[PDB]
Amino acid sequence: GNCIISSIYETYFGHLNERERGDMLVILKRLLGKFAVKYDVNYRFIDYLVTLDEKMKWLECGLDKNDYFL
Repeated sequence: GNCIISSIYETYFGHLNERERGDMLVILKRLLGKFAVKYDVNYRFIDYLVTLDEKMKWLECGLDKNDYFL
């Protein structure tokens, strides 16, 4: 389920603002509940793809602390 969410997040949600991304996550979780595929309420793509060393390397390079830019 998290891999499905991660694929959709990577290839679909890269060009949406915060409110539309929230609505899209709401609709996608509604679809997952309708078709009964297990996913986490508290899943984070950062914890599954971004490492601490990579996060520090990007933070020192000038990246902001927002989840959006992360």
